Amino acid sequence: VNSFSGYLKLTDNVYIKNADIVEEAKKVKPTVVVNAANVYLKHGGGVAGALNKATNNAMQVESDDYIATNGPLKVGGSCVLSGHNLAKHCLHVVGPNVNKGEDIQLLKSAYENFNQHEVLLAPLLSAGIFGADPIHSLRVCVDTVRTNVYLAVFDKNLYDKLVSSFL
Ligand SMILES: NC(=O)c1ccccc1O
Repeated sequence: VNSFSGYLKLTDNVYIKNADIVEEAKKVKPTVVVNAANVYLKHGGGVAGALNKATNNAMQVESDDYIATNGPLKVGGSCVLSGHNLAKHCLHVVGPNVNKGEDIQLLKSAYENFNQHEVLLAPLLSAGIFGADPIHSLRVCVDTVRTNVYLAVFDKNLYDKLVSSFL
C-alpha cells in the first residue's frame, strides 16, 4: 500500500490523475518526483519551472552546481538530485523536445530511466511545451515502465482525452 489517492488505474503498474504535480508532491512527499528536464537543467517553464519555483529556486542552484561538475545530460538520460521540499529525490529526465527537432524514438529511452525506481510521481515525458503528442507519451510510458508510476496530468481537458482514448 502507498499514499497516492484518487488515481485511475490504467494497467498493473501505471496510474493517472488530473493534478498539479507540484501540489501532489507537496501532499504525498514521494520518494521520487520526476522533472521534465532539459540537458542543461535550466528549469525555466513547464513542469520544470513550476517544480523549481516551488523549491524557491533551490532546485536551480543545485542543478547549476551539477552541470558545472558533470556537463549536460543526454537527451533520453537522467540524473538523481535532491527533491528539496517536494520529495526525497528528484529524477531529472530529459525527453526529446519536438520544438528543438529531437528524435521521438528517444522517448522510450527517457522512460527507461523510471525502471531504476520502484515508485515514482511523474509527468508525461515530452508533453506540454516539449511538443510531443501526450497520447503517444502515455502509450510509450505503459509499454516501457515496469515500476509503479503515478502520472499527474495538469490539464483536465487532456486528462479526460487520455483516459477516454486509452487502449
Ligand atoms: N505542469 C505544469 O506545467 C505546471 C504546474 C504547476 C504550475 C504551473 C505549471 O505550468
